[PDB]
Amino acid sequence: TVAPEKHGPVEDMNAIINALPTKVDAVKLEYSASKTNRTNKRPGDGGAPPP
Amino acid sequence: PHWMDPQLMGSQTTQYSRNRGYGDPIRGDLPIVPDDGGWFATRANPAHHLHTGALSMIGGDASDCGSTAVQQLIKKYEDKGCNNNGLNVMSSHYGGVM
Amino acid sequence: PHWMDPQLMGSQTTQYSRNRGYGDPIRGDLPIVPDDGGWFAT
Amino acid sequence: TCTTGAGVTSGFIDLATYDNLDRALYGGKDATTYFIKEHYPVGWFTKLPTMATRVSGNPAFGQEFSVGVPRSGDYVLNAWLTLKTPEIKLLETNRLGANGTVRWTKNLMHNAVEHASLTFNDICAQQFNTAYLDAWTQFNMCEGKRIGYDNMIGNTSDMTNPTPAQGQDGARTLPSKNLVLPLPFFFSRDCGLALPTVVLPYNEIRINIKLRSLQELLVFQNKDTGNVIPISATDIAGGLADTVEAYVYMTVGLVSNVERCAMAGTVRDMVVEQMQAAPTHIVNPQNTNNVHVDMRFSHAVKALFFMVQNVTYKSVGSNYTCVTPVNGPGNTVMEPAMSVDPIKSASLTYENTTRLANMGVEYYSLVQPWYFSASIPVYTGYHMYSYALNVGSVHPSGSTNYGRLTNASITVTMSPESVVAAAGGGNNNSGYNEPQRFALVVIAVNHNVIRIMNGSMGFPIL
Amino acid sequence: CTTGAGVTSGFIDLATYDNLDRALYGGKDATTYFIKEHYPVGWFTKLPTMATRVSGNPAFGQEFSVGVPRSGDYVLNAWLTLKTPEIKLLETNRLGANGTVRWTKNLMHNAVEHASLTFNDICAQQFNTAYLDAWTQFNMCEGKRIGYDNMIGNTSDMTNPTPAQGQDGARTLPSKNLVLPLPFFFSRDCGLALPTVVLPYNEIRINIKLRSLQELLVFQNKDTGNVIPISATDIAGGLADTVEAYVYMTVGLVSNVERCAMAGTVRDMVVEQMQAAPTHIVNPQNTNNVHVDMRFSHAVKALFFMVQNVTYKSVGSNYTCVTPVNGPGNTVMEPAMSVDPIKSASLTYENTTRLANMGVEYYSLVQPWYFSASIPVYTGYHMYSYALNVGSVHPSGSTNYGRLTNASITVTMSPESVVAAAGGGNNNSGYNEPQRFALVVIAVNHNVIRIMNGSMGFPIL
Amino acid sequence: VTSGFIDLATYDNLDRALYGGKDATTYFIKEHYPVGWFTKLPTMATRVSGNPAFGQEFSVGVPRSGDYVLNAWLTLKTPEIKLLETNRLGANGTVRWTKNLMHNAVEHASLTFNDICAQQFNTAYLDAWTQFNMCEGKRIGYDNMIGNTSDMTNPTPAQGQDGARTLPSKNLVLPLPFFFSRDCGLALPTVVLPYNEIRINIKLRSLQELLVFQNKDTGNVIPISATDIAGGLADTVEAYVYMTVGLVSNVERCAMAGTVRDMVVEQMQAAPTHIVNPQNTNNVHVDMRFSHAVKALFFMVQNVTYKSVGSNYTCVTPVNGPGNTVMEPAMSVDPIKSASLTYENTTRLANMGVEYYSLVQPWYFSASIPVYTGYHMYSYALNVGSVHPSGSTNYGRLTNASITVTMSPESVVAAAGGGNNNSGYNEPQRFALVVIAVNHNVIRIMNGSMGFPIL
Repeated sequence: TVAPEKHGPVEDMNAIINALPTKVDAVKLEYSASKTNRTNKRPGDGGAPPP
Repeated sequence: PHWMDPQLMGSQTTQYSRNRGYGDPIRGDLPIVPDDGGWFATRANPAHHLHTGALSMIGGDASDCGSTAVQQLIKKYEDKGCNNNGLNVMSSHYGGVM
Repeated sequence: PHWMDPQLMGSQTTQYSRNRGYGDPIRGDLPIVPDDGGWFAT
Repeated sequence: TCTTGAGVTSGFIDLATYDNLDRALYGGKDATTYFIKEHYPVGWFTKLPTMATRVSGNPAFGQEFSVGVPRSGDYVLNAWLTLKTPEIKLLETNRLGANGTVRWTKNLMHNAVEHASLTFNDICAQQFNTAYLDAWTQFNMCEGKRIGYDNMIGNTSDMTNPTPAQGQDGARTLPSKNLVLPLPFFFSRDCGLALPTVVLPYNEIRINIKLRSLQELLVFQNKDTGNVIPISATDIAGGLADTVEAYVYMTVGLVSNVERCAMAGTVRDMVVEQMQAAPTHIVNPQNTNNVHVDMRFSHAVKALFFMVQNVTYKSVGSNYTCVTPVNGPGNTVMEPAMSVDPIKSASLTYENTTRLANMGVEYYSLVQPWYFSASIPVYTGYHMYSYALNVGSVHPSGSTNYGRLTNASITVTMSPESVVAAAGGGNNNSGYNEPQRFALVVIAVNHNVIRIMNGSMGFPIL
Repeated sequence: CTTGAGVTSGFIDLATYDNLDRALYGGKDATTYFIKEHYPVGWFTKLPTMATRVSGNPAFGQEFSVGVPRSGDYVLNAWLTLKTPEIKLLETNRLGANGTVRWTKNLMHNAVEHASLTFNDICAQQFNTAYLDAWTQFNMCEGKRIGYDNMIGNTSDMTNPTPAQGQDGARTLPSKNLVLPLPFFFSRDCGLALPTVVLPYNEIRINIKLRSLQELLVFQNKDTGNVIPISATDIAGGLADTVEAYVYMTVGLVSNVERCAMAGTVRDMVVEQMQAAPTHIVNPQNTNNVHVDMRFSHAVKALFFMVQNVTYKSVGSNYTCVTPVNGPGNTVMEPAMSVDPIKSASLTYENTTRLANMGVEYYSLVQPWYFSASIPVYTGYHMYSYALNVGSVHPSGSTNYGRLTNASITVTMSPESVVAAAGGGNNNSGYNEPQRFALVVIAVNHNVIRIMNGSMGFPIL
Repeated sequence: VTSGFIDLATYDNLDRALYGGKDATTYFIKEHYPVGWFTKLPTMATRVSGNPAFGQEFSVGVPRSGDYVLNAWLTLKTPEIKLLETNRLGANGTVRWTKNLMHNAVEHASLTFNDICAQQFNTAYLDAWTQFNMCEGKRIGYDNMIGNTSDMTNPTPAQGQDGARTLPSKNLVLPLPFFFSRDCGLALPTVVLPYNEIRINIKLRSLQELLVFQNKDTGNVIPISATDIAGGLADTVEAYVYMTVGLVSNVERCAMAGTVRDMVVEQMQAAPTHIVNPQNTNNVHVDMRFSHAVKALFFMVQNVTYKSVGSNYTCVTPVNGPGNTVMEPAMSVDPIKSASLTYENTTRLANMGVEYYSLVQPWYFSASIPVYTGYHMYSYALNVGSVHPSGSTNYGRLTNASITVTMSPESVVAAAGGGNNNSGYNEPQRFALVVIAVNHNVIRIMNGSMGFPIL
């Protein structure tokens, strides 16, 4: 005659879910590193000026 | 919060009689008012004693469909007045019994 | 400073249909306006 | 040019071939392009299998048992029955002696399961049985999964292979391996149609399954004459254990709290597919060749499956051919040379106004499945006629309503092969060594509407 | 506690939420499953009908036409049924005891050549055996393969050779009717259908030409494996030219409320046609490289090419350098030396190699694996498609050979083909007699058809 | 003919609810919309490093100057095999190509962006994917292009015996499953990545591990040697890479020039293999350490007794049956009996039977069911093969998770030898448990560079 109430499991959530931002900081650092240009846009140049 | 909720919610569909099965599938039965009396008069219900018929979908006569919009085009596109060469013809009559 | 510049550098000459290799090689074809329409028109 | 390895320059000589004919098909401001897939987010949800709790009966052959659908699951969309088959070991003390073999019937699953019903409260939401199971699995079968389906339900060339007695050369015994049968339900047909158990806290869902006794599950065939006689407990070692374990598993889904709160407390309309089975009829080709059966269905019928089933031996099942299978060389099962469907032609009648003429049997067998189904049956029988463009699609397609239609009839014509098979006189290993009998079964599939509101479920039209 | 009914285990998965999950799922307007949106569709009905011929009679080796009838609203199906005669060999055959007669492989797709659909008097659409075979091999939906191989013959009851009456094998070939669905633009998809009610000012006709029983039946020598034409004397009961064939089509009726709307309007439909290049005789003995110049007009979509063995007219649908021969068990078998003659192929647009000298296996396997719905289960049948999906009715990448200038295809034969062209083969080897091959090219193209003023015509000519 | 009128006349409340309406769409009329003008053509892949040979790794650069590369495959020319009479096994010796010749001789095929590895795959992933998501009709063609044509896998005796056949040297084609090859809507924007470097590395396997040298009677396998066969074990091989490029119209090329593009892709990650000994234990725990939102998990135990024979997920090795053919003994079943998942002492998935993972899960959430023993899968999504995202859980926000696998009596009895001739388990057998996971990720393209904004 009443709507059943559903909640979380018996075990606490935090022990399983945990919290450690090392992965996301690693991703952000990798993205910031890749933001700078790493390829060459002057092929067949020889960018050494004459002495 | 109790049983019989689905049966109270549902509504039974119309149940016809065996007499309706003998009707005309194409055109429906004519509208006849039953005799509501207390002496040898059947109180038949036309709702489940009458056949509506198939004419509702087929019949037009409102839009360009239907016969009443084809005779005008036929007459307009039909050549009239002498023949010159041949034996002369008369326009076909399509209206049925005035 | 980008790719595809070598092949977008210029243009490319027009290519003719198979019908061109049939007329007079000495005198030009008569100037005939084409047919434009939506019913059996080339 | 140059016919280089990374030839891209040759890809412009055809891009330059643009004119009026393809100007209509390609190009434009609104012309969409490939290589760029539009993205759109979807809902957040999880799914996991759950064991279904029992409420009534005991799982045993020939008895009925019920299973209750658990609550607190936001949705349920799956259902399958797992059952461990027993071990069969023929004994030399059998009635037929050395000339006798025992084998499981063809399609072990779809057998020993009939009148499988899903009911809310005490109102039957729907139900199906062996004929519908066979017709659906033969008409709407997805390729690639055909081998898996023909492996999970028997027919693995191991259960159906006859085994002689212990004293004979073939002393192998039938293994005891569990089998799985998915249950075709309206919520299992599509993901978009699932039971909202979160919205239905007042109704009591229930699934009822009635099994069959092992006597009609085991086929006991004479090796030489190809005659089938009922099996007995003393014939095989270990007896006939009536009780056997059987479980029902279903998959539930969980949605987000915000989504469930938003969708809680509203009216919903669902379109479902059901079954209507006409009562069986007995056909005797020796008396008359034409058999008429009247259909009395209610809702908008979508397709009609009509088949003639051989009913000579009650043990054998899913045999829709006029001649029963017999033992063959190599201790295998094979069908005799004269093994064809008994239906020659069929027609429909709507108040002596035949919708269909005396169309050939091959029409229903091949042309209709080729055009309006996802598969074509590989066995004899399985005749259909569908009013819809696509039977397997859950979206509504062309159909007629039998509620306002006056009593319709189907007329079938027998075949000379059926007539000659009805009488006996056949020689050994011919299948028709005994007089044969057949039955007519008709199945219809119809649409229906279910209303979900006020924490309860029910048909708005009944 | 641990139980099999534990539902709360999914709450951990639900709680495992981060930025990636926020990007992938969720949102104010995020769609959801378990809720199927329903929209109303049109009201209609369908039923099959018989088409009554008004010109000629169905006879083997002749051509007959059938008029598509009005009184429907949408024609979307068309198939042809034909009842084969009963064949029984006689001991008086000119091969004597060493004589077997059997139906040709792919009985249907044979005895139907240049099947055409015309409106009024316009040469509108046509197809033939090569197109039928290529399409059925490249766009075959699985599960229906057995149905098709029962509908169009190849049921192992007509393709299995039978000896004479005197010998052990005296069975007669069964006489059962066969059905073939005619491929047409309206039959390709339900979206495209013929507005027959909207077209009252045109006559729609379907023309079918049949082959001869001499070209159909195969008379094979049991030992040496040589094929010779059949004669009416050998077949018991004589040879009958007439045959019982019929045409059926499914029509669809609609309500008047939407029947009135389609009256007096202009419609444009996208259809698919085919062009068959004239066959080119190929002699591997002299030259192993063959050049063929195409001549196509509209926007081509795919190109199917094959090399067909043409040594015997009785045997058909063979694309291998070695003909099948009688084997053990009164069956027909293809000998071990059996490979497709084509070794490589290339395309050229005005001395410009558009397609390099790719191997035959490329066209045989890689292209079907990527741009078609099926891969052929037979030798030959090489495909090259300009579109992502060959079977899709919707247009995709394509080129118009009419706008393009002249184009050519170069093919290379194989050592097996060049050594099988000559005779010298022993008994039941296939190449016991000199072999000849021909190259056939089929192209599939798009087109536009305009319906207006109760008439149909090409808007581009 | 006229019964259609009777059928149409039957219009009721249910028929009005389903059909009908002013806004209801109708069949027999299809709305047509234009599509972008484009073209496509195959191209060769330019070799950049090494020489393709067995047992070595060779590199290829993806060609530039296209607009959208969307398809990749590799063609390899197999050598000729000719067994001699001087073999170590003598007359009782046969040589055949290993089962699944393709998906073998290819170890850790990798695609890398610039100098950052984009993704890679290997034999187990290839086998699982091609066994689970194999569209029918193309199954025969795929088998033919990868081998298994009763020519490579049929044992051939020495030249002095009845079977003098030699394995033909015919080229084979292996498609490369990559994120751009998953769908036509996902392709590398080479027009958006100018002067960038796209690298593809393939490490072929040594030819000694691709030839199965089986004894005729006892069913034993020993490694092959150059002196066994005529000519010799030619290390060099003829391998080529072909990729399909596409060209787009100039207007749509210029329209999308200079903008950010976000793409959703799928990748694979494999846990390290663990040697399992059923003779000692029965239940084994494996710790799964994955990173991103996983979509599917494929786990199976592989028989690793002989390095020569591969793709054998059965407790008993195949033997040489009659007619110079390969066969499997009657004792050929998958060694896995049950499996379960656990979230640090919280059983999410109970001890379900092996048949569940083998059949029921593929029947519901896959496009095909495997035809060989093994290939156990579990999917968090409704459709594994669908490119569009579905249900998935990310292991980054999850602590250590474990998988428990139970062996079988057949496996434990096969782990000890003593079997008869041609029984397969004549010698003790070794098994290794391999687990792979298919997960999602996001790629961002900006300023001619590729990176992972959130990875």
